[PDB]
Amino acid sequence: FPGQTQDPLYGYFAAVAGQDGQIDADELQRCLTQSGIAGGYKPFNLETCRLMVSMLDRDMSGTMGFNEFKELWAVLNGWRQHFISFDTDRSGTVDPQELQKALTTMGFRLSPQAVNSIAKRYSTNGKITFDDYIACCVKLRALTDSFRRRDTAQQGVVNFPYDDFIQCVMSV
Amino acid sequence: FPGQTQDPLYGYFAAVAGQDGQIDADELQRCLTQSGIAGGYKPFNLETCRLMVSMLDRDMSGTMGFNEFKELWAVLNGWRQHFISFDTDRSGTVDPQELQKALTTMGFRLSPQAVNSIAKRYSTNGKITFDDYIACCVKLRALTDSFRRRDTAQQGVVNFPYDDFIQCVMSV
Ligand SMILES: [Mg+2]
Ligand SMILES: [Mg+2]
Ligand SMILES: [Mg+2]
Ligand SMILES: [Mg+2]
Ligand SMILES: [Mg+2]
Ligand SMILES: [Mg+2]
Ligand SMILES: [Mg+2]
Repeated sequence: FPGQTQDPLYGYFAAVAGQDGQIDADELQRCLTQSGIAGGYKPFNLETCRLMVSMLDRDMSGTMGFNEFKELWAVLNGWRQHFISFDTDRSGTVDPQELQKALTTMGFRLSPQAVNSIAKRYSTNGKITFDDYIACCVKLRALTDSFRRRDTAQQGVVNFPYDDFIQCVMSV
Repeated sequence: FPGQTQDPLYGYFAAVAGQDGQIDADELQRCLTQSGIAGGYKPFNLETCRLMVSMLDRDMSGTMGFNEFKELWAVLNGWRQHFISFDTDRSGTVDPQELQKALTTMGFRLSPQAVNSIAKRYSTNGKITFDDYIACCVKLRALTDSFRRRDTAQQGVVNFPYDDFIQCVMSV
């Protein structure tokens, strides 16, 4: 009984959720905007929301419930902290070098080539929005889990048949 | 030089290109819309255009020049025609079984399982839109190029170190 309280995140979710207690990507975009997790920056774009839904969609419903929303909140905060470290000018954007450190402090060791190829895919006039940073974190997590589960020899090299490579990457 | 003419695509490009002769995804979105490549279908959204830029970004600039735009136009025409052979009444969508026959007619060599996962990734109410079909085609061709390049022995298997895998899959 004692030590219970109203979850402060519940309100944002109930404002957008259907009577079934579920939200889809569009509904997720709205309540994330409301939640202030993107701060003063722009809303997450709809591809970023699709990625976030897919990340937590364990019943393959195309939707999430409130418990998953709270899980998502925890994940997004972890990643946001690394971002606001190196968002030294409060831009809501990081440059490629800043990005490299954020991902580094998260424990990704990526080469300058891997970072540059991430930056160029999501740059907007040479800088990466918080929105695109989050999309990138979601994809990195999924593709890294895909790589790791196939590393039989445990030397950081995976033997990828073509068909498996395609399904694996196209599924994200 | 006889047979020289003004290239009819140059105008669409020159209207949005910077003085450097380059376009980013936003600009490409605009000039593909003007160009009429969609026919009666809806315009491509930004994310599909980012994929397009990435498919032809041989110098990792995050932009495209006019010659690459010219290539892109040819490629899209070919894909649009296959799409239309399965969307006779121009609804703007195609279903999963038709997507499979499209990809095989296209030259993509994919297991029924792989095609299934691709159809599920791009379904919305059991239907694949035109924008999502093109996004799929772009992504398949880019990832298949990256794979082919690492498989000059043509064994259909590539040994991918983690950093190269990431560089490669995050760029598209
Ligand atoms: Mg679900
Ligand atoms: Mg900054
Ligand atoms: Mg002419
Ligand atoms: Mg721009
Ligand atoms: Mg035209
Ligand atoms: Mg380029
Ligand atoms: Mg039909």
